Amino acid sequence: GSVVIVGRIILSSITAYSQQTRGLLGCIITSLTGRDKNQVEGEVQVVSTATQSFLATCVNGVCWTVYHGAGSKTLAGPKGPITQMYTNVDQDLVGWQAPPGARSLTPCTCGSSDLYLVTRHADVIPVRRRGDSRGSLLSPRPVSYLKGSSGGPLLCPSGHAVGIFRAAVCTRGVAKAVDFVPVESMETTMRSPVFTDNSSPPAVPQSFQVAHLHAPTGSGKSTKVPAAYAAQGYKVLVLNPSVAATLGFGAYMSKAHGIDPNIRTGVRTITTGAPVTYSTYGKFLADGGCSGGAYDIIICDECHSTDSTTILGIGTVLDQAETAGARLVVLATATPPGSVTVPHPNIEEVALSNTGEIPFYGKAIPIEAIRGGRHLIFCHSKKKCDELAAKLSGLGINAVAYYRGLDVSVIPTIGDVVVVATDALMTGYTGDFDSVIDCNTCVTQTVDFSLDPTFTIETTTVPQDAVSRSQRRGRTGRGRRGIYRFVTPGERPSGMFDSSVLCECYDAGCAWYELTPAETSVRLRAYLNTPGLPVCQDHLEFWESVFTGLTHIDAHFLSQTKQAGDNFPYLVAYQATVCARAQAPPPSWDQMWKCLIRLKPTLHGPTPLLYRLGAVQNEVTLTHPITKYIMACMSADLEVVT
Amino acid sequence: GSVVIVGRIILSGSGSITAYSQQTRGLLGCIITSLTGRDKNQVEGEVQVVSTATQSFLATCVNGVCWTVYHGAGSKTLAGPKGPITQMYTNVDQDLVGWQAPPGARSLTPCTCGSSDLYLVTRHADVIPVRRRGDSRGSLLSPRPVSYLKGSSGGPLLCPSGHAVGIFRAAVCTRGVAKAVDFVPVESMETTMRSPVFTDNSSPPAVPQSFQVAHLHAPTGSGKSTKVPAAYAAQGYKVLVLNPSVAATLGFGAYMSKAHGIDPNIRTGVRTITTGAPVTYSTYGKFLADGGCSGGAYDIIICDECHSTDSTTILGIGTVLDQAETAGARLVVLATATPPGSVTVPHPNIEEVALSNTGEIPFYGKAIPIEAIRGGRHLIFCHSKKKCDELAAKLSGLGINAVAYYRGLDVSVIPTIGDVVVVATDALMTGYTGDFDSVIDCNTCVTQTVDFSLDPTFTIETTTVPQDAVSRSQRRGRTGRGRRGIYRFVTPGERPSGMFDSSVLCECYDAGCAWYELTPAETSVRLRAYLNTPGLPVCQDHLEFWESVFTGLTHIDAHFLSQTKQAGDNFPYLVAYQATVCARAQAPPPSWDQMWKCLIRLKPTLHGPTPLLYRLGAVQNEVTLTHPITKYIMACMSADLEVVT
Ligand SMILES: CC[C@@H]([NH2+][C@@H](C)CC(=O)NCC[NH3+])c1ccc(Cl)c(Oc2ccccc2)c1F
Ligand SMILES: CC[C@@H]([NH2+][C@@H](C)CC(=O)NCC[NH3+])c1ccc(Cl)c(Oc2ccccc2)c1F
Repeated sequence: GSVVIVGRIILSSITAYSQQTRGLLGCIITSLTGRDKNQVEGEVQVVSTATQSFLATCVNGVCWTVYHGAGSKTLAGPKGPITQMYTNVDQDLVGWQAPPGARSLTPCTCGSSDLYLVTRHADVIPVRRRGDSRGSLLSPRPVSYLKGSSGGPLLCPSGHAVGIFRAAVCTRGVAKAVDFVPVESMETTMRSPVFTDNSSPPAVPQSFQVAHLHAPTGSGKSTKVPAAYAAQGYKVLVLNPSVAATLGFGAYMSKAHGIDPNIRTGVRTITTGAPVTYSTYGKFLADGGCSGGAYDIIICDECHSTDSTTILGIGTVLDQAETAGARLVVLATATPPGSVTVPHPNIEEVALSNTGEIPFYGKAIPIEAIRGGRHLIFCHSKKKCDELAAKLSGLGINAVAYYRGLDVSVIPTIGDVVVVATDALMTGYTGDFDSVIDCNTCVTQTVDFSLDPTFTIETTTVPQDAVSRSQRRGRTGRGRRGIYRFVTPGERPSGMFDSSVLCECYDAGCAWYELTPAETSVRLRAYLNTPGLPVCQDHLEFWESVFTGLTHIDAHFLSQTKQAGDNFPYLVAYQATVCARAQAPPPSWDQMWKCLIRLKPTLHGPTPLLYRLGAVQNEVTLTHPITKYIMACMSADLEVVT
Repeated sequence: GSVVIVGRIILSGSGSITAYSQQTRGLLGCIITSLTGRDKNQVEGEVQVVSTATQSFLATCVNGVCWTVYHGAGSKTLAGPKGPITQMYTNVDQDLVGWQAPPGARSLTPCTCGSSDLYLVTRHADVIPVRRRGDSRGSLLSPRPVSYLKGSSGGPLLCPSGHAVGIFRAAVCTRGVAKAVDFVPVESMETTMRSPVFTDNSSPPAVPQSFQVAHLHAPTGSGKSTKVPAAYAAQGYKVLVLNPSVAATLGFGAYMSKAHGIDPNIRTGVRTITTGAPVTYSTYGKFLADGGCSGGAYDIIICDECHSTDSTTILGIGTVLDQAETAGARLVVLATATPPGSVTVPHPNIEEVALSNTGEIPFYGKAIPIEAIRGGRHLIFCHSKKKCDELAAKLSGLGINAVAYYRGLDVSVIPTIGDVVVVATDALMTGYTGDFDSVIDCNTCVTQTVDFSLDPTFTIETTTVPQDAVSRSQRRGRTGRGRRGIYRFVTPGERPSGMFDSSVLCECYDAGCAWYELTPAETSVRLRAYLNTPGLPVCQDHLEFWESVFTGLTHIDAHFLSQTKQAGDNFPYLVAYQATVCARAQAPPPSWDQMWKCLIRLKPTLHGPTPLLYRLGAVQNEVTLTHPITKYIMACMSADLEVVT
């Protein structure tokens, strides 16, 4: 679907009123055709996707809005879908060429500090500017008041535009200030390349640089280019999110480039003396980051990956590499932020229909599509993998489930098979398939600052984004002609990640890498300070403050949550430690709390609840000092998108 | 709009009960089908996935009827092969509606085992074990977060043989965790099917020999509050007529003394009169203030506008129903033009016209042209006091006599008489009795809703929402009275009538404590009688919860409470009680919103965090949760709470 104009905010000796020009049906049809002929009028449009409504503001002949609302979508237009003229993920800013009829606001120059924000309800909220991109509300408002107003203008008294509203800054759910994208970031954006060539690995600079490398897998970004640098005499570390991929580089590089490299993973180390080393991010973090003077070049492969181990790992590289004598960090990926999936010449993509014997996410798979050959079906959950593999086995189709916690030997590697997998596949197993059948959904964790009493870390199912679709689809088509079958053409915006992943970084710092909360922050700051990598909200101080108060964890409980391999081992074992020491029960008896089972006979009363990591079945008390500490941390300024 | 079938859940016909879903329609297909009401797709399966524009849920075919919940479907039609299918059954009381199953659908059939091992089928085609605990209740073997069950109301509960025991309607939650399920029992369905599809309530009942409650569903103008009390009194009975509105109460009395001969007793705050006549007109408020039913005083009590869901009406009606028999009454009449499940139908005297984007006056994303309102007398419903002042101002700039009216302002600012454009909230309807040349309707209203947010306790939120069939009918009713009338509207959307939020129950306890010297237990008796009475508006049974909350709110500061009562805002007791806890701790209120104005004079002595009891608005100050009352209300949140799914 295209983004679709559904109304406009008409400005005036500053007043505002709204007009709605389209209902739900109009909006849906136009989104799908991308053809919109209605008259366009005004500086501020009210726009909508199928999932969301927000604002867009025309400036210098460009219709600007927020990346978090529009992603990389086309805008419905009179001559059809209008491709974005500008996509600046780093600034949460996108732009379309304004169609005829749209009027622009002119940049505010005088440089006033009394500002006015125009909401989707056509209120005019006075704001006092502070920095380049922040303004304090004269009258604090509940945050819900600003939702749907992303993209709306911040105006000076003359009525010229300072920027566009992008996010509220909250204290316990009350918007005290607002974050905006200034008009100078728009101008900068208007002068950036039509297409920057990033497909060429850079030459080694005289002094430290950070370079991007955008190219497909099979391009040789992780094999050909390290070899080339090695031939020139450089030492080079290659970092990858997958244990299986990393191990795979050793036999491949020996055979293909006559280099038997150093290989480093949690489960296996090989030191050959070679000038090229492949390592996982996790093992790099375990080894303590950059070895003094060891490498000239660090290639951060699959740098689009937004698991916490990758984020902290790259952040560590960016904080440590220059000081460690390296000359060149390369952030390499085939799918950078803002990317969209395009047709692949070697992959035929066919939508599932309802015809077929095997039900699948509301559609159907014909048995003939999978009866023989080697096929991969991506499901969002363990449980769905188990049920579908059972169904297929019951029909006598050779089928196996793969997900985190299973050994990869469940395979086979050769012969007919239907592999029914989660995304754990993309790191546990390197092979390709004759076809991929994709549910087009995934599980992700999201933080909710729920104040009940503190925060909640929630597991949710969401539509895949352009990175998930392209990486799932890419398990077919490499050196064979492939087929990609799908439930829905949907595709969320690529390149953004949740604050709960930042929380996981501090968790893993504490649990695995002996990092103090403050050292994790330094490394993440270096990542946050780096354009062209995936984007998140700036919640470093908030999470640092939470983990800073979590002292004297019980070593034993921690070792058990680590061994068990589930998410947030530090927060889980830290809750367990509070419970055990207060002689009180855990929030429930789900397997998350199993390190406490031996104490079940003696644990009683309400749970000293710190935070919510699942269902809370027991009664809760709020009297524990740590709970009070974590509640005070909730008063921190928090960016939240509107 | 029609309900639309967008998928189905297929159940295994052998072995252990399993299921899978099939999606049959996209979003675009769903909206088009809901607009036309014409659904070509053949149906299959017994469990359908259904959707309106605002939500998705399930319906289960049992015995040739496709059943679902009223909280999901309201009174809507079902998109069908030959056009919209009207509901055969609309059982608001049971949260059960039914449409005749169209060709294609199979039906499940009721169980015969009587087994207590049940299986709930969800919209994601999970099959969840449940242990039957009573007629309409089952316990989950594995408690689940409540969000897991949302969108699954209308789903079947199955016995092990795959037959139907009932349909799922609500989760019973404990602090956000579903532990049990509430369902409509299959025997309720069977009874319904063996009973009349149409029942007569169009005429006032004969006075029975012994106590009865009867419904009177009759249009306005049929003289529910004039003709029918008069007719009964003409037979020699004593009649009490209760109405929410002072203005209507006084208007009816005056009308009777002029047109029906009799000078009746009048009972209101502003005007009370004892003539000794056998007809008495009173507000529900004055009735409660007098202490309810005065023994042996009336033979018949007409509870008029009994569709109203303000808390005074509910508490008043509950009182009459708890007390009338004992006080010696023969008949209670529950009278309304718009009973629950009713729908707005066309009216001959009133021409209805969509508002467009053409016109000089912006209005709720559309426009009013000055042509439409420059001559004559018109009424424009706005949702908020704020927008009434900004439209009246924007209208009076263009040489238009525009008077805004809302709660707080006084009637008699409304020209009688002259050319005029009253711009008003729904306060207009309890305040003023006059009609207009036209009505322009924003089709939205402001309501209160409770969220069991546990942050730390509950939140009462003020939200703007689309109007219901009652609000539409009543706003439109201010024109076309015995003459030509025009009704202009921003939107044709009309949400389901006759339901009310748990926040109103809260408000009943608040009002009992604030105004009528009722203990929470006493209020519970009156509300129970209301909840036990079919055909009246419906709500969730949160009575033990709310009674438990107010039971701990003891020793309120009387001065604060007298100030919040006189100020006239909602929840005077909960506001004054938070204010009380604040002052006694010398702590500030949660914010300096007008809500907390009774504390402004103390501003210079109040310091530290607010001992927060609950959320009634934005909380700007730091908070502490150590107050014993906060701890008490937190304990109360452990109550078993029905929440719909
Ligand atoms: C404009 C601010 C920016 N966040 C900064 C912390 C920079 C950053 O993301 N650094 C990471 C390294 N490249 C930002 C940019 C884009 C978006 Cl979409 C932002 O908002 C969200 C919102 C929700 C989830 C993720 C990002 C954003 F804050
Ligand atoms: C089936 C339960 C029923 N509630 C009972 C307390 C009966 C009742 O409402 N009595 C009031 C006087 N007649 C019930 C019926 C219909 C609906 Cl829609 C129910 O659920 C809601 C949900 C949200 C808001 C209002 C009603 C409901 F519980």
